[PDB]
Amino acid sequence: DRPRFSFSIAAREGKARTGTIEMKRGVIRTPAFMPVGTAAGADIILGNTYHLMLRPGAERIAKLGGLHSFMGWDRPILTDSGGYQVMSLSSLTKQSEEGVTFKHMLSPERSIEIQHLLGSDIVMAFDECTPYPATPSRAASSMERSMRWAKRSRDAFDSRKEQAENAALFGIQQGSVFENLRQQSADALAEIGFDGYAVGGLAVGEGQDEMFRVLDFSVPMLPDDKPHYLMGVGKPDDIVGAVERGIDMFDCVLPTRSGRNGQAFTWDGPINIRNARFSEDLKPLDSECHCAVCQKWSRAYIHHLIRAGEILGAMLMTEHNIAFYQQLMQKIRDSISEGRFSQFAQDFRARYFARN
Amino acid sequence: DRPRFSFSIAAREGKARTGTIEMKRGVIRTPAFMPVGTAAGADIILGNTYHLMLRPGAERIAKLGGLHSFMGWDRPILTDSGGYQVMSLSSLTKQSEEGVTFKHMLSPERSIEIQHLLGSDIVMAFDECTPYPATPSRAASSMERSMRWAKRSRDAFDSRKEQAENAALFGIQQGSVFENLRQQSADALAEIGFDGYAVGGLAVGEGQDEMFRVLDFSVPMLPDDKPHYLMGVGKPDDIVGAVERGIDMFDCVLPTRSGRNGQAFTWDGPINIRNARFSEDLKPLDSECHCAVCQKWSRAYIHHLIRAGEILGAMLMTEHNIAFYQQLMQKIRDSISEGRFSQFAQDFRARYFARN
Ligand SMILES: CNc1nc2c(CCNCC3CCCCC3)c3nc(N)[nH]c(=O)c3cc2[nH]1
Ligand SMILES: CNc1nc2c(CCNCC3CCCCC3)c3nc(N)[nH]c(=O)c3cc2[nH]1
Ligand SMILES: [Cl-]
Ligand SMILES: [Cl-]
Ligand SMILES: [Zn+2]
Ligand SMILES: [Zn+2]
Repeated sequence: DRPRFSFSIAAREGKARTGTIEMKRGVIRTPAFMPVGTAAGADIILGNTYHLMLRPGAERIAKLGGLHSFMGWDRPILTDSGGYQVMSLSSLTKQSEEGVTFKHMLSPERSIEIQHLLGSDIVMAFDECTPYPATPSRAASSMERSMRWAKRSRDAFDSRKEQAENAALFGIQQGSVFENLRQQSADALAEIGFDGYAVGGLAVGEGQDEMFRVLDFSVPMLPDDKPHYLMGVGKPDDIVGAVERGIDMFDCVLPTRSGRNGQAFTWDGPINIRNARFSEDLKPLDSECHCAVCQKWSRAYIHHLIRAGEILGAMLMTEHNIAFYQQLMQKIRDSISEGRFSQFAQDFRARYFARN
Repeated sequence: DRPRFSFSIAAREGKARTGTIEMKRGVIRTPAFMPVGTAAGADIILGNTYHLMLRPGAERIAKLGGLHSFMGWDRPILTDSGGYQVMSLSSLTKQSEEGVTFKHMLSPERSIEIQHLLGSDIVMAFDECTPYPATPSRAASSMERSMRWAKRSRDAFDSRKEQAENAALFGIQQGSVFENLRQQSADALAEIGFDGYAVGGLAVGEGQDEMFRVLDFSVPMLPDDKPHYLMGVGKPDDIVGAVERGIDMFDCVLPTRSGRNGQAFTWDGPINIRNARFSEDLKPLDSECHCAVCQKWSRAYIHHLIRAGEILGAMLMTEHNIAFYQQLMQKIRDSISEGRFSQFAQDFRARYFARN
């Protein structure tokens, strides 16, 4: 019988690690890419707390048996805490020390309760994703509030027996791009104690060079023996560089969003399949990809379907993109385990950026 | 080695028949539902001559290896002759005895050549689908032109060795709702000689009662020993009643169109899955359906996906609808073979129209 939560590192190369998270509903191989569940293999998928709390509502999801039953997925599910999406998507918001009001209220306690009603396995603390750019004062005030909310999240989670005994709780580091604030945030989170630690507040417009610079000093501040989750990242090259900096877990809408917008990921970089240059291209989307789409259909046919407005085209693109992301993660895990990840990262970038 | 074309009737009940068409690329069980190939099991799929001749063009499809290679489908493909869709979809049309000009030209010879370049297995004669309603004079003139075009189609097909030796050609009966014109058309087509015979000019706004009345006298005019194809039909109850009147083959965009618009077919009638009454319905789309969607997901989840704008929702609906149509055809074939089709049709209508 698997434990509630146990992270084991099987191999390391530089700052990169590969290993497993064991939870009651399954094993998660790391570094992991965690796709959105409504996309269409992955070891864990993401639910959408913000959407679900509005439609059909968390109480209704619980009445229907929880998100595992609802979605037909019996393996682990991660949910975000909802505030990032409230601040990005809601029409109007009112923030206070209690939480955020929007047009519904979200507080640390209500976020944890919603995630309990959804039945997710990995629960995120309720935080504030500081906008970018931020002044040091504003980043500090925001981070300090997030740390108070992290403690409230911890307490709310621990009060719900079924959740405390069967799920896991991750804290989210904030502090914008400021090393001293990232350190204070890491210290506060470690004092509270979490099952895993996310790097929040990145992929918010700062660009890859700055994101990597912040990761360079921020990831080592987190406990080494627990998973490190970079929220909202990212493109394939973002993922590779983040793994080189000690990240174990990723989520991003990009493979699914790109698939619905004509973009396919390949080892030679992204391609826009709608472009006329693919109308007679008999090669698969990627000539090394092992996915079911690339085993059967050509770029020319997928181009044709997309240009015709056929939903099948976008679904084939999405299936390929999700599978490409999983193959990327598998190659990352294998190369770290074999001590050739540095070489893999160099080879990957040389080919991905050549765009051949 | 299968023949170019051989239709065998295994069992009959009233006017209904069940049997098989053998062709080089496979066996087609009849009565057959023939879905569009770009939809997502069927024994034959439809290509889209009208679309393909415009994008990417028939010559380009041939350069890519033909429609079987292009679509990844090695079994039989039927193509229509393109004029029905030209008259329904084209912005402007100019008709003459030579053919139709539109904004490209289509004639019997060019239609057959396009279908040859696409590589389809069942080729339709190039006809004129008479608008409804039509006066007797207009229906007669139109039918007479279609019969001259049927002879030109026959000759063009016979001139192309690869096509004549490996594909089959169906003639299309016209004559609107007029028994004498339907008879003249059947006589003309039988004198030319075709591998199968379609009933054209129906499902054009006349409604089911009138369509069935025309089928009552029109199907017996066709050769009994060859397949009978009702073009563009239809809803499940249309199909059942048409089989009761001697039809062997059907095509319709309805299962695919309905799937992209929130409508699912069930043995209790169609349902609009977007309706709020399905938001908490844990039953599958249909509680007897054996499709992969109904084995795994609830109405509530599919409702959720569709309402969220997720492409996955429409694809699950389409997969279910296509599978439902195939299960309908299987039940039809089994019931005719077992001598219980009359009872099946009665039971089907009682439950389908009760809408429970
Ligand atoms: C895209 N950039 C980005 N995303 C961040 C996210 C959200 C991660 N993705 C969530 C999924 C989105 C699709 C639906 C399901 C949930 C962040 N979330 C939190 N709580 N805090 C961040 O600082 C935080 C920071 C993030 N940066
Ligand atoms: C919907 N009603 C209807 N359709 C008819 C059709 C078209 C059948 N469906 C073709 C497919 C449509 C989707 C794309 C692939 C081809 C008819 N075609 C011809 N040639 N003649 C008819 O009298 C004729 C009559 C028809 N009546
Ligand atoms: Cl969320
Ligand atoms: Cl057509
Ligand atoms: Zn692929
Ligand atoms: Zn089904």
